Amino acid sequence: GYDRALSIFSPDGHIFQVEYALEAVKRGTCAVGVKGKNCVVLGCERRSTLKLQDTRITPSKVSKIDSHVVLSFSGLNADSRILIEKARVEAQSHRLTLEDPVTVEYLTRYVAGVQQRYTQSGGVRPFGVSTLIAGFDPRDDEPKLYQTEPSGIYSSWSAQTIGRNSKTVREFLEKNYDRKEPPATVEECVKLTVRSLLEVVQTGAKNIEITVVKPDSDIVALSSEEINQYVTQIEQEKQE
Amino acid sequence: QFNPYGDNGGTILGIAGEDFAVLAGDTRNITDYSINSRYEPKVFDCGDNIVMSANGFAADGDALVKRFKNSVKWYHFDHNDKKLSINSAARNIQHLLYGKRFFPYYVHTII
Amino acid sequence: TGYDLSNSVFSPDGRNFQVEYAVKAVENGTTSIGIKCNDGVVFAVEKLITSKLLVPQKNVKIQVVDRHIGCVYSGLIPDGRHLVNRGREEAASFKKLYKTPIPIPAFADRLGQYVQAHTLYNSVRPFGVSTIFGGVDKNGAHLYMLEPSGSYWGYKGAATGKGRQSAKAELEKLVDHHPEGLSAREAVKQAAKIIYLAHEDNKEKDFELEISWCSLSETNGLHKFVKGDLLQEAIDFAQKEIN
Amino acid sequence: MTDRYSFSLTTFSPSGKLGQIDYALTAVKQGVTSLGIKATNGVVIATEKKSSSPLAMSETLSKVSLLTPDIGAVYSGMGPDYRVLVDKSRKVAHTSYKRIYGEYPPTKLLVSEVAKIMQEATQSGGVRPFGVSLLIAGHDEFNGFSLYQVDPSGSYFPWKATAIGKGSVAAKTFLEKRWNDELELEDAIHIALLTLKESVEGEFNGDTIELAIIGDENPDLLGYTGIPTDKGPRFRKLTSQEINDRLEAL
Amino acid sequence: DRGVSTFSPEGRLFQVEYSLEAIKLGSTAIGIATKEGVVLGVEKRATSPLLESDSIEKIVEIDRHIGCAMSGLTADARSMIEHARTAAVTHNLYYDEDINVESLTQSVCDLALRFGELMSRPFGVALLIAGHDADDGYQLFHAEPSGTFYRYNAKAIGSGSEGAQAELLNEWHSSLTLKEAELLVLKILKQVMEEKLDENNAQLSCITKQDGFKIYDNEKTAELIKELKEKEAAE
Amino acid sequence: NNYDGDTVTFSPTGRLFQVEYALEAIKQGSVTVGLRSNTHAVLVALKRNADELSSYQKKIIKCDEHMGLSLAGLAPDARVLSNYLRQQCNYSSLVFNRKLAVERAGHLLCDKAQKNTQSYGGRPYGVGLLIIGYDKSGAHLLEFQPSGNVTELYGTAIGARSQGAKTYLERTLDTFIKIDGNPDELIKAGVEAISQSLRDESLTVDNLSIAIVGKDTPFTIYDGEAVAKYI
Amino acid sequence: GSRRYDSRTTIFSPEGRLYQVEYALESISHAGTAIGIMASDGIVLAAERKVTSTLLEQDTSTEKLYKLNDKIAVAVAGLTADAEILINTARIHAQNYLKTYNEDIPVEILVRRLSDIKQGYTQHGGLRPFGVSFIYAGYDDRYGYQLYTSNPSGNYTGWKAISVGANTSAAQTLLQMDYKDDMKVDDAIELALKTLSKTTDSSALTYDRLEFATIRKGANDGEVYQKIFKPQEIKDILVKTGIT
Amino acid sequence: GYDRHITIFSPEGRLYQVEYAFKATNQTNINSLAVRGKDCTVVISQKKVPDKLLDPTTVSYIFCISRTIGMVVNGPIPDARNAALRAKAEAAEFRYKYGYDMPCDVLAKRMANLSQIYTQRAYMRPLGVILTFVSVDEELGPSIYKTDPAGYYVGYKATATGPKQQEITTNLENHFKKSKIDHINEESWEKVVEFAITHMIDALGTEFSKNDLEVGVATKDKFFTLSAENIEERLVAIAEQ
Amino acid sequence: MDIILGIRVQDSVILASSKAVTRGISVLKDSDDKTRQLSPHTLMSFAGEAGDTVQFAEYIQANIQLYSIREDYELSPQAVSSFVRQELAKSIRSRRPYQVNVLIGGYDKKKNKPELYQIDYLGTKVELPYGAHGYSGFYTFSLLDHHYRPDMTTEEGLDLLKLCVQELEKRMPMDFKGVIVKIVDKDGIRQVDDF
Ligand SMILES: [Cl-]
Repeated sequence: GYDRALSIFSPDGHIFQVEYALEAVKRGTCAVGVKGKNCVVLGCERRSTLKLQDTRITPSKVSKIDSHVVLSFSGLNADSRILIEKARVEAQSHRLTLEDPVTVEYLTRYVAGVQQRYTQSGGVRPFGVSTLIAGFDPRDDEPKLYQTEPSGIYSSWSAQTIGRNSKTVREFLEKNYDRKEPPATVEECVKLTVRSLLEVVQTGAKNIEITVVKPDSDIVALSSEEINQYVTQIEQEKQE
Repeated sequence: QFNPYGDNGGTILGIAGEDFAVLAGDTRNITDYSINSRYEPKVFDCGDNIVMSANGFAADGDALVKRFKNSVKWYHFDHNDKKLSINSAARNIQHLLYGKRFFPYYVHTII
Repeated sequence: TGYDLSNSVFSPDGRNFQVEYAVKAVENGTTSIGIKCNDGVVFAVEKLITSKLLVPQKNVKIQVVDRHIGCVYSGLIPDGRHLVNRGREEAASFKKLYKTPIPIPAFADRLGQYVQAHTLYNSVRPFGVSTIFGGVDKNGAHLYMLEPSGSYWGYKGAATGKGRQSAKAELEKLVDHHPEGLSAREAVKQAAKIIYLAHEDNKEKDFELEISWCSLSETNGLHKFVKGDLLQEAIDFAQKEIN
Repeated sequence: MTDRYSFSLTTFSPSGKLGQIDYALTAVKQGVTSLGIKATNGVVIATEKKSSSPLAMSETLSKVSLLTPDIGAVYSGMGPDYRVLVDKSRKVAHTSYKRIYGEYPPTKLLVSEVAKIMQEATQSGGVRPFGVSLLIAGHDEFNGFSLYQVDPSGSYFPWKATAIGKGSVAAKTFLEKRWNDELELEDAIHIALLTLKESVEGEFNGDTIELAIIGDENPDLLGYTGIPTDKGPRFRKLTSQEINDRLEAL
Repeated sequence: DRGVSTFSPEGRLFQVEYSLEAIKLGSTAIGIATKEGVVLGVEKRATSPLLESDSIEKIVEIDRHIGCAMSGLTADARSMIEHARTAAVTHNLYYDEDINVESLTQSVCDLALRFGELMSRPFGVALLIAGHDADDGYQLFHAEPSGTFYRYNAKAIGSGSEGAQAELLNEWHSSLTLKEAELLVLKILKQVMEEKLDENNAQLSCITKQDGFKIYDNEKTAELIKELKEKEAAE
Repeated sequence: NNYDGDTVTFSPTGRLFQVEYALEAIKQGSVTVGLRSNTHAVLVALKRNADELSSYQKKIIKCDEHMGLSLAGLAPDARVLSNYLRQQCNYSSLVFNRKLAVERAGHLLCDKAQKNTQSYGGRPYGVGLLIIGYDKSGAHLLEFQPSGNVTELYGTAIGARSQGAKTYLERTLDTFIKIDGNPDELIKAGVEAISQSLRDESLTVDNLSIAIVGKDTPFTIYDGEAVAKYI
Repeated sequence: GSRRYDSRTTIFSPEGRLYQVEYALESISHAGTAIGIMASDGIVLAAERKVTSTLLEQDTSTEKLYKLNDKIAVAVAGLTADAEILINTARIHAQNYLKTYNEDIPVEILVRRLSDIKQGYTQHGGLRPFGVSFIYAGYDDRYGYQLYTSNPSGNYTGWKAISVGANTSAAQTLLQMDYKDDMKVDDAIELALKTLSKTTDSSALTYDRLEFATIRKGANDGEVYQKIFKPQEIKDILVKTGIT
Repeated sequence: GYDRHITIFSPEGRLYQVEYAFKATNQTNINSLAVRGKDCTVVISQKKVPDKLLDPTTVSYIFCISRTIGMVVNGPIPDARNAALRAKAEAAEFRYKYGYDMPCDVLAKRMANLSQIYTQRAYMRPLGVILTFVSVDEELGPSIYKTDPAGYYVGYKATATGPKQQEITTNLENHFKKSKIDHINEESWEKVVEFAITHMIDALGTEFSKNDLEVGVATKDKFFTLSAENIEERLVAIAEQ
Repeated sequence: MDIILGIRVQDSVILASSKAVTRGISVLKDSDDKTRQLSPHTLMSFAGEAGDTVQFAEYIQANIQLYSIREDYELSPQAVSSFVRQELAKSIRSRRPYQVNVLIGGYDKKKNKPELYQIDYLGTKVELPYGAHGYSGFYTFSLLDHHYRPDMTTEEGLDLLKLCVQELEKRMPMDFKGVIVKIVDKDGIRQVDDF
């Protein structure tokens, strides 16, 4: 078998293949995650260079791992499918052996472990993908939002963004998001998520995707018209 | 058909005192109605102030004792010449025996 | 260019430079010889005394294969040991299947093919030793010498190492002056002399002499080391000739 | 030891070229000219027996090879590569078809299997592509007569007539003028000999030319009688004498 | 290019030396051993204020009597911790006893050099393994990706290591109490850290014979930080 | 230069640079001394520390009741090789009821180190070893190099500044060989030998490490206040 | 050793691109143009054969359009030999699904499987990727008529109308201009041929330089028919649309 | 320029490692020749023993592959012996599997296919040898089949290999142009050996002693090599006419 | 385990499964649910050798749930039954086969039809209006042959099921401790708590 060490250290103590995998994430479309008091919202960018697309059948950016957990990403699209599949398998495997669905932290730890394994295995390159994993633990009303990256490190976030122009939207969230009092309702949380994407997206038409996840496996994806109403309200308030 | 087990007879006895312990065993070794030896040692000093005997099928008995003595040696190498306590030795012997659960050492062991 | 960086690569000449570089390691090593006699063979080697702290007669260089074959080599000592280990496996499987001890020509090819195999791939390095070996079999006495390339021939006399030219010259004289042949006990004496004469190329450090022999009459066709009085007799003969 | 070349030796260059395949095609270009022509009632394949030495017996070296009783092959490029491909082609016709369906494969499917083998040498670890282009002529019940070309990439195309190797550019032009859809087998053989004479320098006769046909069934070449449904091989290699007879009426 | 297990002309493994450079870029971790216990402390170093700092796990339990702090590429440490936990529990299964801290450390270090062309590269993380056993008492070990481990009375690893180690040189003595050691870790962490030290961006832990390995709460650490400020202002 | 990328490549002068670079790692290592008489064999090792807070790296490893070694270079490689010796000594005992000969133990180490110098992918061992032991042919001392070369000696030293101790032993050859039935005097000669390799630093209680094996003396290691007698 | 000669096909550039994938896409950009157009009552697949000869046997030839099962077909752009390896794998995958669930494989599932295979060659194994781009035209009872594309990166996307191979930039602009949602198959046939006729590098578009196919519900009652056009049938539709 | 180190195509469509293996063939500086009689096939080769210390009996480039098949090699001895051992194994296996003696041309093809694999697979190098197989086949009669590092092979009426092959080749070509037959019209093999040696002397322009030559002869149901004394008798007969 | 029954009526599928778990001479439990929900509109009951039954049922459950997440779509009962059959057909030629018989009751939302499949441990699938495994069918098939009419309501199906259970309770030697009854229809799966 092909055993070649592709991910290796350099004189300055860097693993370039892992760092170049982050550059692939930087190229990817923007993804954002914001958690409220009783909800989490995942926002995603759709680049409008691709028109004449069939939006019914085109792979959606936000993927369900289980009925209570979701995964969005920035980076290579093909790579993301492999992580999602492995995660979905592990989710069912956990239910089978532990007789309880995965916690969001556990599912994140697994996905992050897979990414890490690909940074010190022979004959493989790292995943060019960073993920945002969000949801609610079984029988728990506390919102969860985690991030992973090609190196394999993971951590929890009150709010976070990844992908192209993520530096700008992270700047926005850092001043607008208050820890002492987060978005109390679903509306407030979605509004803040759409606002943060409007700093980068360009047009607020079919370029913004929103997915709301609530406790007890209550996940729903917003339509074009529903999102367009948020876009209208934000700009009308801005004209002042 | 080949029978991989045999019976070498003999009998062993362990008694625990207040600040001492004894492990006794007869020195006779047999097959069927014949005597093989009138003096064949059966109780062994295994180091770390532990004595052991594995009575029944002598070939398995010798193999087990030999492997436990070996385990004591490697316990010293791997853990900075630490003394193997009697309780730790007992647990180690369980794993030696259960390791051959589906082709057992045909012996009754006492330490 | 770049043809010499990887093993098993033909240069535009048709040469394998890696094998030629392995020869340089052989040429760097101590002198070792082999002498074919009437009913057997004699092996001898130069052991450089690097320090007084070396225990005399302990660091043995000559190795036995089976009970009838002797092996000596010059160059990287560990590579020679690896080759002898293989030779011992080859001889064992031959005797296992065919009952009779391995003939010397048969044994020579077993080593030859194994050394040659280490010139076929870039994943392995060629052997850094030239091995002189031989013994007595059903067809009589045989002496061989095997190079890093896997090339080997039969020899009347053989020599390798740093003092090979000096040795080769001395061996050529014996072949000319003794066409009817040389005896086993004579060959031991001559072997001692040739090592002493070949020591002029390694004249900085003093050395220790080591000799072995297989002979149909003197050793019943078995490999044995030359020890005690017979060794001292050969040293005295060698010391007398240089003076 | 171990084969530690588990990586591809053929890779895409910045321009999108697969270098080793292009270089393999260059090796085919240097090779001796061979051609194939399809008629209404048969197919003909031909090439020059470029003898490396006059002491060498050119009869022992067969450039035109039987793959199945109804399928033949000829090449241009590296002869040794062709020889092993013919061995593998003959075997795969049995293992992947005849041992399953109890009958020989149709021309297009055998070509597909040969093509697969050549593709794998273009992508698998530690190997170079085959340095040959094949012309495979054959017949089967449901597809009739057919002629296929197979390149180092593994790509294959069906032809009415074509040529490969040294003087293929000129030979293909010559065939375009002469070919029509109403050719009989003898007419195709005649055209094949005319086309091949242009690319040959030295001697031009039955001993220096190798030519075979896919035509009518040959019950005389079967080797046994008693089974009506077995009527014999459609592949036949023309003899030295049979070639010379047609060179007189040339 | 070049082999992964290649020696330099100086007689060092290139990849091992390069992994040590990655560890120097990592966040600071400090360990101090005393007769009353061993203290472990780390710099969390959150990349952004939105990152929930309590999810940063750079101090980790291996067993009840053994703790561990890390520095460098912390993702690499997960398989090392898993191996350590398995080794500790497995030894208890085979021998009905706690495993020696040195033996546990040795087991972790055996993985280090299992790389070639096994894993494709060395670990890019250093570990401070602290614990207690009946034979050798309270112990602190430093486990590198070279496969080497040294025992220490006190040790600092990470970006501010050489500056912290010099400070530990003067401050450490054989009669240190546990409370004195806790404050000393906080003192040195505060000195080498970029951002200002508080309960949210720094974490403490200890291992005692009685209570075993414990990660300190943010409320408990906050008091020790407040206790430190007062005693420094006292003179 | 161009021929030091891997162990499978000879240089134009017939040198193996990766093996020579592995040999260099030994010279960087701390000094250790070996010597013997007819009755006993002694190892003396100068342990090295990282700093004042750190412990002193252990230099001596026990292989069997009658055999052990001291290391200089990459310590993990010494652990791998000593583990191999432990297994080989142990195989000889279990199968043949026979204590492994010190000479044969050296032959096994030679052949193990050799395979790593001829194959692609792997690397040479980066450590030198001094093996002492008492077998059926009396006391023995071996010197192992990761090139594969093993040498039986009366006395020797390896590591940094080892030339000083090696010269001393070369002068004292006739004296210390005669120290029979006297372990303390043989150790004294070993401690005096390693002292010739010291600069600036001197032998302290937690710095020095001594080991001995003999006729009626199992392989035992002395550290701490047990070696204060010899300072 | 062998490391010296390894091209390292599965690595990132400093910019974060996969070298071999990018170069494979460059290869495909020189391949014959293939177009897929999806309508309300069917799907059209059109493709241009590359510089043919008069002596090429067209009626028995197949280089562009392949049948995966009764409901799904593909148009190829790139190395034909590479494509056939993947096609045979896809045919087997469809049959495995049919054996397991006793239902025809949904189009997307088949597409995802092939796309995952391509992905694997970019992340591990040290082999070169497949220099192939597919247009998938298929039907199932869930989503109805569907058009997909996949490329050497292993990334796939859904389309109403799409082109692959040569001159896709020019081709996509023309399709984007004249395509409408309420379009029918007969109109889509005309659009496909008109687009090829303008983007082609040849002097004139003829029957012998084309492969054509449709997937229609235009079959006796509720069922789907695949029609791979014959040379004479391509000649007739070229006259009907008014190109020749 | 790594396309010259391993067996992959150069831009010219060439395999440089194969071409350089051909050059290794002449490293020994030995010339061989093979001819066919009526009932026999004869192969001769130059024998050169430069060192006086060498045992001349062991210096040989002719091999007895099977009872019926003989093989002479042009190239270095390690590769020659590698090829010989393999050919012996293949010939033995063939007899076991298929119940009859392996023909000369079939063995040649087999060894040629093995050589072809080394030109296609990267990890295996070509052998720097040219193998000339000789026998009296039970179907085809006297046979000469020769293999090279490219994996090429063909039957021969007669052949020559070595540094001065062209001089020997043309000499043989000119003889067969006169006689107008595919063999040496001679009853006994002794006279066929005499023909072979005579025409090598004429071509190379050198005289030979008994120790300068090496001879192999193939007859029906056996192949054998001549001793020094057998060759001496052959040289005497040539000189006396 | 012992008795599992199934009946397909006009607009639903009803599965009845015994509550007893007997190991040797003792009834260890009298409230055991011998079924698993594979998907919202598909239910599988099971009976066979101890351990194998649950292990197999949960393994199938996990696989169907995995498919549902991956495709965001529910498989048809026919598709699930074919998957289950193949697993058992694969199993029968294994080292140690799954010794499990199953009934699969599902409501096809596409065709708006209830469907009942009977599959034994060999992988023998049959679609039926009513089915049973083990010795149950020897009593119940004759009753169902008489009374069953295809156009029955769910309430009529339960009455016909009560008549089956009464016969089993009268004539079978083993005390199976009653049955748990579950209905599968367009609205999903629900349990009849009083029976
Ligand atoms: Cl073959």
